[PDB]
Amino acid sequence: PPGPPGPPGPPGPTGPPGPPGPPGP
Amino acid sequence: GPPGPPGPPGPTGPPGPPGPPGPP
Amino acid sequence: GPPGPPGPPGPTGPPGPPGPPGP
Repeated sequence: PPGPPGPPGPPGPTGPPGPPGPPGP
Repeated sequence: GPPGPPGPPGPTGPPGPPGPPGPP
Repeated sequence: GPPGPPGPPGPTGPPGPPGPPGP
C-alpha cells in the first residue's frame, strides 16, 4: 500500500510592503 | 508499496516589510 | 511504501506594518 504523506511544504513567500505611514507633524 | 501522497502546504510566510514614510 | 514528497509552498505572508510618519 502507499507510503505515508510527505512532510509539509516550505513556508510561503514573504508578504508585500505595508502602507505608507501617516503625515509628518 | 508506491509513494505516499505529497504532503500538505507549508506555513504562511512571514509578514512583509514596513511601508515607506508618510507625507511631509 | 516510501513517503510522498514534500507539500507545496504555503501561502504568502500578510502585508507589513505601516511606515513611520513622514517629516
